[PDB]
Amino acid sequence: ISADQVNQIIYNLHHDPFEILGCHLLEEGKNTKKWVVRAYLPKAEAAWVIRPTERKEDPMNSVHHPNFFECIIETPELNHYQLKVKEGEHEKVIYDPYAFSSPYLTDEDIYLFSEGNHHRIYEKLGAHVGEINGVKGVYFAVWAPNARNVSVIGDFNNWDGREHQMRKRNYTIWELFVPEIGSGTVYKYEIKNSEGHIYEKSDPYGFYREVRPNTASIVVDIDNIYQWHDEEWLEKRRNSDPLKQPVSVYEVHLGSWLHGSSAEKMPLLNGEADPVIVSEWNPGARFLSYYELAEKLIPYVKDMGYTHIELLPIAEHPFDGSWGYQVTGFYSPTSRFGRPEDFMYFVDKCHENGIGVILDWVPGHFPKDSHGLAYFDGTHLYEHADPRIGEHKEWGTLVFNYGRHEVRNFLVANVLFWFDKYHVDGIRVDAVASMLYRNYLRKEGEWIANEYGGDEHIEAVSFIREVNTLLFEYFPGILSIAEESTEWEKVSRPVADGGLGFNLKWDMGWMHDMLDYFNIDPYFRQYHQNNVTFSMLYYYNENFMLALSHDEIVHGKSNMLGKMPGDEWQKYANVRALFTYMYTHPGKKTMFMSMEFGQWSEWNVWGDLEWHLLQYEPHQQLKQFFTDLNALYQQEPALYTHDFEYHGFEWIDCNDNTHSVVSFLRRSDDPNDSLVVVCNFTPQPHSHYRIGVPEAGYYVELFNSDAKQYGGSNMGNLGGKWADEWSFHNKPYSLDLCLPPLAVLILKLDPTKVP
Ligand SMILES: [Mg+2]
Ligand SMILES: [Mg+2]
Ligand SMILES: [Mg+2]
Ligand SMILES: [Mg+2]
Repeated sequence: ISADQVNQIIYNLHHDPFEILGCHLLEEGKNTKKWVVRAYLPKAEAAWVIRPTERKEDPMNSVHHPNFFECIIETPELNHYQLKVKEGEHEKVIYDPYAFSSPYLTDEDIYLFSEGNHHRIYEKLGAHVGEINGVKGVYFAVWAPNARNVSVIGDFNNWDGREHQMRKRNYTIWELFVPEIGSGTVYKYEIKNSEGHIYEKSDPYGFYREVRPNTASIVVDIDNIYQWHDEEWLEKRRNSDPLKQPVSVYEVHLGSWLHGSSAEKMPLLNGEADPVIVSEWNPGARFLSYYELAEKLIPYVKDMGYTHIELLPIAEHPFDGSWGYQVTGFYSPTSRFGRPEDFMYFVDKCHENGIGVILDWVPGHFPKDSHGLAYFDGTHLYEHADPRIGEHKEWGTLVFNYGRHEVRNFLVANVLFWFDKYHVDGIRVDAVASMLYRNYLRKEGEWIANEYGGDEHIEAVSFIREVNTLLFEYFPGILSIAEESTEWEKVSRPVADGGLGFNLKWDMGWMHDMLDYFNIDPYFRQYHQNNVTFSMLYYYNENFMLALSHDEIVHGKSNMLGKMPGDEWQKYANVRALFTYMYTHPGKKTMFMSMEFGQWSEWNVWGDLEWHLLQYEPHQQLKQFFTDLNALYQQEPALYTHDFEYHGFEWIDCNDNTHSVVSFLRRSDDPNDSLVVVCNFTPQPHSHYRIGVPEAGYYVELFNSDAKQYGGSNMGNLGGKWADEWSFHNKPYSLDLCLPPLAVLILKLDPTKVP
């Protein structure tokens, strides 16, 4: 580029910066092409072009001005890239602001979507504010290749589409530009199918939607509604390995954590809306907005000390009672809680408070509701036509055709969308087995094998691997979490190693072992010591997340206290011993709302949590217990640096079944950070109980779940214990401990104590 052209850009004299900024083809070779990417990045000292899908990164050079950058790259196609921009000591990674010069679908857009590889398809499908022929308006576009006709109906035309009939391009996608309408426009698509039947559909790629049970889509100027402040969070994320950090997740269903009064408006970020009543049977109650949740949930979580909030599915869904797991509006956060910019604010405020956001994401199926994806264009478009692979009959839902390019594209681009537009830090997928198996919940003779005679759903495995490959290339540093309940191998291993590419898997066998164990009267736990220890046998085959989820405190399973045997004191004590054990056992941590304060009743998705319980001491003490346990977890490296390495854990003794005692070490990089953990899973106290330790010195009683401030009896070692030179459990030194009833101790060597 010339200095004249550079200065035109710098001084805002250029007639159209898209002529020179962005990606431009320079020349075509035999087997490749030469491209330049240009950027004007005021205040940046350095930049790079990342091609994350090729695992390449190229520096940009300043050309004529220190803040004008060019990068020449040779490659056959340059469809997928990011700019890394350094401004002083800080780096950000963004999409190129000059990537798309028009709002309409190009030929290239259509080709990439036809192949399934358009990672930013949602910039062109759906509804977008833009300019065509010199006039501002909205561009609509929708994939409906077998439709006979499609029209845009909406507020702007009184729901009559005759003068807003769309144009079909390339026998596949319908489009329309509508001048002078903008964000807030309410619309649907009116489709006629090959039989001549006329019906109405929400926008598959819609960004916002009326409040259930109304289904119209709503136009959102998604890049001009919210100003983020989370660059430093995002930078630290990208540059960090979350597997080596503390990850303590507070699992939340947004609709049932806390309700407000329906006698007042729902406040929004600078605005308000009418209240959303929770149900016709509880009409005095309304949902809190994303804005109110940012003001209330976030400081709650921060004070409790969790590192992450995991949300049950927030994608648009028509029925409260599905919990979010039957989604019909994949590209929009539910309007129960307000607007897209209110959820953006929630995520930005989490990041400001150093809390990450993990979304449950639901790619496995979709319900049959007529407004949604089903039989979309008058054929089986999103779902597979064969019900043996296309329907989950026991659930009444439909299964995406994962092998179909444009369907795979809808879902792969949708995962990316949430990280792009909403800055989230991770996803979790429930019931991954529902995708992986062609015989899932199907009787003999009602499914068919794959092309090699097996039960593996090949197309779904390929889709899952593609999602995880892409997500980690575009957004290193995220969490991708699976629940898979059939012992499918290598769930949380890289794709290149034959994995599914997740980085964490819920340890469902651990959850079953623990909750079954603690439900046993303590005298009988001696017959089930194996429940305590078994999950370490297979532990190193995956990277495990220890999750006690919403699914475990519904349907007659009781909340945590109600699972435990004994009198009220003992029920509490069992809860503290389980969770102390959970937080010291190798693996990351997840627990669900209400567990932290000892709610007695099961989770009820139709009301809010029983917050009045926190007026009472035993609930306050249990909440303090979790506040202190989360603090300890973040403070002690040996509870999180080596979760997934043999070094991080070793049993000391786990043979004393008769007294349901077990003990173990956790380690980190510094040997002085090693912790001794001792568990007593009966109410029998022990005045003298010997445990082997690896070094001489004073072992501070760093944590004791029987402390009085947690509701315990206050038994323990009065600060700590000097080790004896008395060999025990195959170690040279040993502690003669007092073991409190139904309690866990954590001890730590203080190599500076005065003898
Ligand atoms: Mg009509
Ligand atoms: Mg399940
Ligand atoms: Mg058993
Ligand atoms: Mg209530």
